[PDB]
Amino acid sequence: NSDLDVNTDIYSKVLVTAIYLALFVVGTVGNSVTLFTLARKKSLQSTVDYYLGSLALSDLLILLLAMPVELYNFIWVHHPWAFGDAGCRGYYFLRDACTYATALNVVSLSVELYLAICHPFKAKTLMSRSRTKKFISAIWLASALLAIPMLFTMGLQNLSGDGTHPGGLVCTPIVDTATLKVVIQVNTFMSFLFPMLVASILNTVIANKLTVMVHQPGRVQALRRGVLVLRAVVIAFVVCWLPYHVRRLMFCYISDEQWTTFLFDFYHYFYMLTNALVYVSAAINPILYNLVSANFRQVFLSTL
Amino acid sequence: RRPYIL
Repeated sequence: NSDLDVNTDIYSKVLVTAIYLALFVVGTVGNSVTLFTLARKKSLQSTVDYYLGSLALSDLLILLLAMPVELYNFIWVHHPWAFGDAGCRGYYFLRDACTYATALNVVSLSVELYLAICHPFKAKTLMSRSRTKKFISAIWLASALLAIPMLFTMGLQNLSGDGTHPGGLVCTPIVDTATLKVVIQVNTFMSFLFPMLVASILNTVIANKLTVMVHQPGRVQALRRGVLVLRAVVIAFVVCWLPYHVRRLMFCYISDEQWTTFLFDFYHYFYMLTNALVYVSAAINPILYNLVSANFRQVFLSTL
Repeated sequence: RRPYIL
């Protein structure tokens, strides 16, 4: 069956694979070393160490689980799917879950930073470490809950001619067009638009209030660092995840009569692009930490 | 045809 074949040249495949492996080593090393750094730490920074830690985790997972599977079955061999039903559902579930976790962690970091720069005297009277860990757990669980629909949206289908050819066994939405549009819309709003709009607003307010504070010790230095970092994280998240959601909307909103061979090949090269950006997002955070902070850089190099 | 990979 040559109907499930994706027409992308070997050049793009090798290139994307190379970029993928680079982001793999840089990302995994960066995030793992980040975790180990936050482990041997020793006070709101100690809380943002949890958040950061969480983020690292949310990256590592995607780098250690999502990347190999996606490389193989989504870049190198589009059919048949080789990880079964549980792999099919679990993949997308993990994807969405980690996305939600990352976004919520970003917004939470925005709020915590705001409280850090506006009411530091009320902030030192701190939400305890235990309550912070509880909040991280709450974020993760909420992310899983919001990722639930992927367990029922995706599955295995035999898209071969007779529907009996083992090579036609692919991982795909096992749901009609309209409902798919619905869950994709929900994910686009809740994992991207809404929390990043909130985070961007909060970061603008953070910038302004930082300016006001400057106009009013090492607390100012660390605060400014946190501001620039968080800004960079929000911007990077938006930029990296923007084309991704556009593609998934493109997947279900284009009618059958409009789908040409051009739009097909383009869809898959665009898949390469958007997902490459996704892994860029998966590898960006530890790089930013090393640039802005001399300390974290020294400890990062202490491990390595 | 239509893509099957989301």
